[PDB]
Amino acid sequence: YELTQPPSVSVSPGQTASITCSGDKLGDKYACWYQQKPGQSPVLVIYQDNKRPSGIPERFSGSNSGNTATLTISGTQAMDEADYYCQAWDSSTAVFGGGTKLTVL
Amino acid sequence: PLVDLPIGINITRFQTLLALHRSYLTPGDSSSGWTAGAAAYYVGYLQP
Amino acid sequence: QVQLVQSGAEVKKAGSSVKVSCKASGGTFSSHTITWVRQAPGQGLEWMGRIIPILGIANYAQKFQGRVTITADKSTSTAYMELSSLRSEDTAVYYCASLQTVDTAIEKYYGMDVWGQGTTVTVSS
Amino acid sequence: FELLHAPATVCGPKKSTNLVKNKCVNFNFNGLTGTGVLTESNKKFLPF
Repeated sequence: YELTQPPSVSVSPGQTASITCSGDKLGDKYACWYQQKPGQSPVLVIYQDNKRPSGIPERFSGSNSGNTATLTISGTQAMDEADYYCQAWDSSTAVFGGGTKLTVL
Repeated sequence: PLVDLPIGINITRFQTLLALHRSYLTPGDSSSGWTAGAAAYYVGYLQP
Repeated sequence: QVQLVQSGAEVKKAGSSVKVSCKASGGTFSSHTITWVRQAPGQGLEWMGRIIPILGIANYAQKFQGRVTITADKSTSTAYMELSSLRSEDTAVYYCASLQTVDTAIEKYYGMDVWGQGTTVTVSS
Repeated sequence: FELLHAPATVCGPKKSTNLVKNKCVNFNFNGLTGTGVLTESNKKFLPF
């Protein structure tokens, strides 16, 4: 129900980035990860289980473990600068975490 | 027989309702495809 | 298709009633549950609630209990709500979004498909 | 205003009476009027 994640993450360009969104009993809850870029409104990239909606380039990926949700990034580019927020529809309500800012050298 | 209804209207055309599972979604919904499986049904016309 | 275009920034005094709304101008007003989420600098996202136009059932958030009066009318094809007892700390950017569904148990099988440009609010004291 | 707008009818029920068997009695079963001897039978058929 409560979400805690690292304040920020840094990775070299073109590498595989793994982001962990830890919480309390978030497996089997249909978590959703959103993407917000500086100067642009947030957009939908993950839905109902790590699911990439058609029309978004297949650079994001992930899986839902027993008590953790992971997001894998492939073919990272300079334009990927954005903040990732992981949320889920729990108890008929939505909870938004602090979010992580991706840094690319 | 199962049931009778005194609807009291005239019917000339009919359509079939099929339940579909959302295989995948797209942003800015463009009516993405679904999945139910083979949807195999018959239709016949009665005559006096 | 839908745009959810809304009004621009507004300037008002502290302690006054705050009124904001989002208008679609695109697809049908109904058939699409509308929710509002608050964006603030260095504080993450805050969830207010959601109102279903056709159903007319509004769900509240834990921290926004009693401070929000959300209403939606199909005839006007516009969703508006009233806010009061807002402090300077509560100042942030509000956003509106659609869920594509009008069923209470089906939101989890969906996401915030579209977002708004964001209407920043400034409080003068 | 005036009545008799649709085929559907809205009005009161039809009262019933206790049943008697093994003697010639006039009966009204769902509007089925007749005379005969009502007796329990070992036969059975579809419920509807």
